[PDB]
Amino acid sequence: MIQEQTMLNVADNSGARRVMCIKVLGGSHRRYAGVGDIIKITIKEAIPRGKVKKGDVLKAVVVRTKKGVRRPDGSVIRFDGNACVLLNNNSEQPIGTRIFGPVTRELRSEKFMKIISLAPEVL
Amino acid sequence: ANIKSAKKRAIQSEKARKHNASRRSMMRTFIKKVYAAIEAGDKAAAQKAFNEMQPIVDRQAAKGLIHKNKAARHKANLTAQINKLA
Amino acid sequence: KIRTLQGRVVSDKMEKSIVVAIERFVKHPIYGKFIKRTTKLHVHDENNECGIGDVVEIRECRPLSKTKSWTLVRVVEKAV
Amino acid sequence: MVTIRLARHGAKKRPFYQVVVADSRNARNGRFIERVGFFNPIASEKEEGTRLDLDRIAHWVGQGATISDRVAALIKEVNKAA
RNA sequence: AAAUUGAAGAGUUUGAUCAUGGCUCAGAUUGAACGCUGGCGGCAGGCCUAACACAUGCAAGUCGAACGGUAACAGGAAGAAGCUUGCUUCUUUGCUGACGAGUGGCGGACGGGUGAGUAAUGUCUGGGAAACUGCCUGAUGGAGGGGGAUAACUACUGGAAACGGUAGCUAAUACCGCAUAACGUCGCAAGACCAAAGAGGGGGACCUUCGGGCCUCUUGCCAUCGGAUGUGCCCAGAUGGGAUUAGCUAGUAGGUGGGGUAACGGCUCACCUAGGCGACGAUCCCUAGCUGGUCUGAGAGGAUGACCAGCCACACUGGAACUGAGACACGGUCCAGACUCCUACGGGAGGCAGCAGUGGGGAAUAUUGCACAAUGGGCGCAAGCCUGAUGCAGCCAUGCCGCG
RNA sequence: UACCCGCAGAAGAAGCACCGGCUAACUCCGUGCCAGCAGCCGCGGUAAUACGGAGGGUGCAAGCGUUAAUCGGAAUUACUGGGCGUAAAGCGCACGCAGGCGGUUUGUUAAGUCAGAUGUGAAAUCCCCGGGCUCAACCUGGGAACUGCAUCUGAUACUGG
Ligand SMILES: [Mg+2]
Ligand SMILES: [Mg+2]
Ligand SMILES: [Mg+2]
Ligand SMILES: [Mg+2]
Ligand SMILES: [Mg+2]
Ligand SMILES: [Mg+2]
Ligand SMILES: [Mg+2]
Ligand SMILES: [Mg+2]
Ligand SMILES: [Mg+2]
Ligand SMILES: [Mg+2]
Ligand SMILES: [Mg+2]
Ligand SMILES: [Mg+2]
Ligand SMILES: [Mg+2]
Ligand SMILES: [Mg+2]
Ligand SMILES: [Mg+2]
Ligand SMILES: [Mg+2]
Ligand SMILES: [Mg+2]
Ligand SMILES: [Mg+2]
Ligand SMILES: [Mg+2]
Ligand SMILES: [Mg+2]
Ligand SMILES: [Mg+2]
Ligand SMILES: [Mg+2]
Ligand SMILES: [Mg+2]
Ligand SMILES: [Mg+2]
Ligand SMILES: [Mg+2]
Ligand SMILES: [Mg+2]
Ligand SMILES: [Mg+2]
Ligand SMILES: [Mg+2]
Ligand SMILES: [Mg+2]
Ligand SMILES: [Mg+2]
Ligand SMILES: [Mg+2]
Ligand SMILES: [Mg+2]
Ligand SMILES: [Mg+2]
Ligand SMILES: [Mg+2]
Repeated sequence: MIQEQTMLNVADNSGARRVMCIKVLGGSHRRYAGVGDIIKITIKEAIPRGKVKKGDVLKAVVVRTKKGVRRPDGSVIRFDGNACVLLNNNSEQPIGTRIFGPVTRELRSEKFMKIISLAPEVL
Repeated sequence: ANIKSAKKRAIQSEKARKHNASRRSMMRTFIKKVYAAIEAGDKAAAQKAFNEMQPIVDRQAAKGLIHKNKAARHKANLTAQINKLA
Repeated sequence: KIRTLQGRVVSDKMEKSIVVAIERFVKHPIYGKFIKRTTKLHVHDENNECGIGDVVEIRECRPLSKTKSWTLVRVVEKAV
Repeated sequence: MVTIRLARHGAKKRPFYQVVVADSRNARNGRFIERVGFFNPIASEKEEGTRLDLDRIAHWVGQGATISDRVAALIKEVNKAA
């Protein structure tokens, strides 16, 4: 349950470390993004020699949130923080080449198959 | 491991490791019993414990788990101290 | 076969140890002048019989501490 | 262990061997303990070609040094020559 | 007999001069490049840059004479037949020449690569004393009598793969008691205590349970004291620069005692003393593997550390120990990091600074070759197998020398 | 394979830089402070041996030039082996700790210094005399050298105690 100004950690080796959500994509007046949703981000901290830089403006898919995901029998899976994976602005495909921490099967899209394969763990 | 024998060596060294560990843990136990008697001031318990310990620090030396010199110091050291008290 | 050094006691403070300075003249490798050089050795003095300023005869032995590989042989001259 | 063998010097197509006593693990042309003969397989044989300090070879054997197949041959050959 | 018995100057300030002083040239040298040109050969050299990243092959195996063994192929065999009656194909059985997979032994600590780190648990010279040391070697004795397991395999079962789960079952030079036990370890001594393993080759009376006994020799196993080689440790001197770095230090310096190592040691811990280092350059900062030697110079020096050889250090990065005589392991293990590959999505796998080769960087540096024939290494009684060590071949005028 | 014999025919095998002084090698034409050269000086505005072409010549030769790079010449970091009045260089002056140096005699010591002996200073490399590849490079025997270090024993003039 991510909105504008929200800060997210980063679940890849893109070099970003902290990003801010500056837009929830996918509809007029849309309020929140959750696991599986794409956001627009600015990069607030990045490592020295990575694929991206501080102040760069791009997209990312949310892959872990504190609000969690509901499953069909009523269950909940919650994470201790909010993380995302950086995506090319145009192709919306991953910038990084590795993924860190657990992800959820909600990502099983044509689009995010690469993220679940790379993920250490899939919940 | 990549090479055929390298694989085999890792397997053998693990077996040996669990063998040695077992015998080594046993040995230190019997050494520790002697130091514990000494620290309670009993000649007999400590001599008795030294007599049980002797043959096994000796044997583990013969078996390469430790060198001869280590076995000797243990016997020398404990013998020194137990005599110094009773 | 008794290899040995002679020097004077610059410090006698330590318990059973002493610092000895061995001084010698050496030809300068490039400019030929003869220069004083000093070698300080931590030496063993069981019984602490060596006083500062004493001139003492020392010998090399096994390690006695992190920095002591020498022990006292005997005092030569004392209390100048 | 310690072995007596040929370290191959000389040039390409013109082998020349230096007989040496050495720790068998060191490389063939590497660290040795003592040089003890030489062997020219390309000697004109009009004059010399094979020279062995048999006294020091034996001394080293007496202390357990082993001996190459090729040095073991040279020694039997040189013992035959004189 | 001989073996450092060797040393040059020119142009350029001035109208001209002498002095001062820099710049410049003649010389040797090079792991070179580029431009033009280019016939052959012998010997040598060949990523100096990114310790940048690496597809693919290959670079560490071997022993059936330790062991249960057969699945391959090779014969052999009572007995099935090819039968055209000595030629034979298959059903069988390890009977044996061998041998996949497995246990076991020895080697994977050598050989080969690199110079990142390190101004010192480094190197060089010269000395010390407290130690271990596979294979090889001399000496003297052992090698007795037992026991419980297990891989392979069999049955059932999970995986896409990697690789597993159950219960069976079995061998040994795997593993453990027990005995034996000193010129061994502990101990003043009296005493106390410690090991092991078989496997082959051939054979005369003699004979059985036809396995062998027994006879004999080879070989391996155990103990102890030596030799040889290897390694660990300690001290002194030397081994770069900087003060636009002057103070540094609590395991710090020493002492006692316990622990610890193969061994001396603040190696470690407790307690005690308050020391220890430093202008003869400590501390901090920059740089760097050291040497034999190499180039230059008459020399003294200056510069330098490819190729060869010695020592050290490293093995994707940081950390760790396990096995072992030896490693904190170059093609081993574990954790963490960076990165890459496989996947049926659940999970797996790897580390060229070995030899070729690729991308990248660069002014610039080679073939994904042949062979174990020779020398040398590993295993084996041997035969032999393995060996990108090595021997060779290919490429380049890169250099030296020879010839056209 | 090395090497030896035979066959064919001069047949298939010459380029690079330079020529003003330093520096071996000179003329013409073109250009005209342009285009250009240039290690240093310095060439180019109408005779340019200096630019560019040509002929001629010099030096090298399967190479030749240019660039890079170390040492040399450079006595230009001067230990061997230099300087500071006017050329770069005496601190504006004095006191003074550390340090360097220290008059003269005797005795002593024996660290410096000197002598001898012994061990070590790996091999290769360098050098000398030989040997082997048709020669040479290359390979190789023996020597000499490693001018250094260390221990012991002496010498005692000089320096130090
Ligand atoms: Mg103790
Ligand atoms: Mg003039
Ligand atoms: Mg060309
Ligand atoms: Mg070649
Ligand atoms: Mg290479
Ligand atoms: Mg087999
Ligand atoms: Mg055994
Ligand atoms: Mg027993
Ligand atoms: Mg037995
Ligand atoms: Mg102690
Ligand atoms: Mg470096
Ligand atoms: Mg090499
Ligand atoms: Mg090379
Ligand atoms: Mg080397
Ligand atoms: Mg490591
Ligand atoms: Mg061990
Ligand atoms: Mg190492
Ligand atoms: Mg590798
Ligand atoms: Mg390029
Ligand atoms: Mg002229
Ligand atoms: Mg010109
Ligand atoms: Mg003209
Ligand atoms: Mg130059
Ligand atoms: Mg000079
Ligand atoms: Mg001058
Ligand atoms: Mg005047
Ligand atoms: Mg002046
Ligand atoms: Mg003045
Ligand atoms: Mg006298
Ligand atoms: Mg000749
Ligand atoms: Mg020679
Ligand atoms: Mg010689
Ligand atoms: Mg030499
Ligand atoms: Mg005097």
